Amino acid sequence: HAVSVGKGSYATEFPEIDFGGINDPGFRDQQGEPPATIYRSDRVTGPMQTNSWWGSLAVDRFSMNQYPHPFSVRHRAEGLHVFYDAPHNMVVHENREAGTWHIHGAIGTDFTIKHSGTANFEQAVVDDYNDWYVRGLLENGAHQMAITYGVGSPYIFVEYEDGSAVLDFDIAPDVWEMNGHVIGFSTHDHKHYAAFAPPGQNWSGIGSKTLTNNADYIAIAKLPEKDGNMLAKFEQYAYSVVRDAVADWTYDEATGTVTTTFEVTTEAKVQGAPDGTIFALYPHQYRHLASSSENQLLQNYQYEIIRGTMIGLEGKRFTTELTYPGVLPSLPDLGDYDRERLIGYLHDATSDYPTGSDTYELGKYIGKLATLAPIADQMGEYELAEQFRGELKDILEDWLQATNASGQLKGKNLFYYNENWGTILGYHAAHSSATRINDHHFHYGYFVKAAAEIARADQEWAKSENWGGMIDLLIRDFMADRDDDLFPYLRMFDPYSGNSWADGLATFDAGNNQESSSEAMHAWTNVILWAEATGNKALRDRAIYLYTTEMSAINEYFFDVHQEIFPEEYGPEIVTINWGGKMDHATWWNSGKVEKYAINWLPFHGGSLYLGHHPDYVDRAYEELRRDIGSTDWNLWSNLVWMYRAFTNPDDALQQMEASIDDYGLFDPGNEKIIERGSTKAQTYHWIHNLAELGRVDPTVTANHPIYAVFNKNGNRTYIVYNFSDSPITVQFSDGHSIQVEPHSFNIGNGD
Repeated sequence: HAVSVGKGSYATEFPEIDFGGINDPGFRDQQGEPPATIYRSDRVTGPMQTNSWWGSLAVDRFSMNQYPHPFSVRHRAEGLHVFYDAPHNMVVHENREAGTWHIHGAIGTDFTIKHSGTANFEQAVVDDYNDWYVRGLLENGAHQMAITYGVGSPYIFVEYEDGSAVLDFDIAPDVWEMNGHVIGFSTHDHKHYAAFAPPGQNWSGIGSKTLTNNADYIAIAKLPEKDGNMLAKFEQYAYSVVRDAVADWTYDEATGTVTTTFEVTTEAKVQGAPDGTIFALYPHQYRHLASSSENQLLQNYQYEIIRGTMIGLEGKRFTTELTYPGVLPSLPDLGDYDRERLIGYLHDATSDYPTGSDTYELGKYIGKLATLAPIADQMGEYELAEQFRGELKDILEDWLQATNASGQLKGKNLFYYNENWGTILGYHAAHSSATRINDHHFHYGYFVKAAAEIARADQEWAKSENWGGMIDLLIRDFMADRDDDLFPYLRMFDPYSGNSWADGLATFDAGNNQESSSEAMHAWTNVILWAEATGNKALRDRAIYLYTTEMSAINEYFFDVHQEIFPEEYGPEIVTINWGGKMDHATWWNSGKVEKYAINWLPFHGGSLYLGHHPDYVDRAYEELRRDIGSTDWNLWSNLVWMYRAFTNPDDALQQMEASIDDYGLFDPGNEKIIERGSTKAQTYHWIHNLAELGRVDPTVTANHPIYAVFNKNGNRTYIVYNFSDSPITVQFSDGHSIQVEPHSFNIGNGD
């Protein structure tokens, strides 16, 4: 059975897969479904949230190791293990022959939070969650322990049924402050914590390995320092348990400002407890803190974690402000290229084909075609552009239908709605996109790219009663709004951490991870273009919110542009994979040197200009990679490096491109030395030459519409706008400049 959505459809029964003769158990196991068992209480109904920092709690019987910074925690039969990575736990390791580096801590236990009545819970389940906290529930009949925690919370809130509190240590802690019902303590290795019980419920066991308390409520805090004034501050909010937490945003189109307010609602566990908490802010938040939140900062309240320094802030809410910088549907026709040569490369691209039947490889191919089409238009090759768009339509009109000619479900090239979790899965699948609900933004982002390029030339096709409904459905899978009947809220995105998490299950002792931040940014860019093309303001603004917030996380945790987060002894100028608990210069497959950088640059598209906002970073990263290679003889993906290099030095990029671009003949799946397989010569040539004429990205200038870019070459500014509207528009830039744009066109460099 299947459900119609305009001219398309999706499957509601798991299809009989067409393996196409392939016997490899790997490929066949990829054509499955996500886990049947979900560890959630009957309070958690509707589409299950995935791609979370906390997801292992939902998937494994207890949990794996999690990073509600500043803590790490894990659920066990015996209770909740709590740990903090102090500097003596932190390490930086290099494997020279592998070309990898690892910044990590340890899987230890500072202490265990336990229930007086049982050390043998049956399971731990998700009993509730919000935008960034979760409520874990350890269950053993009448015995329950409910633990509320989250990223950015220096508290762990503990609620007991049919028992009371126990804190268990391997080595007896130093209780340096005993206020009866509040204690300040330190581990044998000098890690400072506190525990809070209601007044009159005093702690026993002081001086021993086990601290007990008769209360049915306690809180644990990580203290920034061994300091009784801090303890007194933590005491004020220790009885205010977080029940709701919401990240509300606005996009002000006139200024480009994306404003996000993070707000909790708490429940008082003693008389008079304030409605509020103490937040621990990550760098990407506090570097952008609103003026009106500055007075809530607790200045000396600092935690060192993998993502650098966190700082304390008290109250009900705080606000961040970021600047959306615009995106483009593509670069315009402004380069000093040889036009017959670019036309030749466009014709050469007709030899390209997908190197796989799965959603990722197929996605890469349709991203390639979608990128060529507007370049072909610019060169006056409208037939060729139309050929590319036609191929896009045939592929999409296939994948977006679940049923064949006879009305039966297909065995491949279809989407299926898994009801158990509430997600759209594509078959053929790869990289655990269906078995783990991984990488939906990475894969489906390319499908939206394909659709946005079709919509730019053909609004009729993109209507919801036609093929638009199924495109809006894919988008909803990976970035649904609130109260969506089929999907959880913003699946991929962690509003507090500021980045997308790529693994649907998060069953790793380093928490969740994200490798290709650029493929995430690509997904958000394409939803912006799709939504602008189809007149969907609400959807567009949400993708703007995501593009802009994720940008802020990328610049800190992947690039460290400010040079404050990576340890000094860390050699690379990039982190490739960010986890909850660690950072890797490494890829998910066995790769060489360029790939461990370029996996956070690709693919290149009209939303990629964010990569050039920090020219010194771009120089610094390129120079480090060049030093490690020993030359400009790139081990793989040379064109991606040339393209990146053009952000700060297009002459040098031009020189490397001329020397080697034509070593590559026509498309060869087995050789990505020069041209990465999701990329083309045409794209490479068009991009570098455009950058050579335009100069540098100028993020200091904004516009009062969202599809634009500003460049600066030695003080001379080029302003670029694309107009998706049927009517002309006028665009005001923040430096006083004003331009007029005709319908369905760029303001300059439309080509022919």
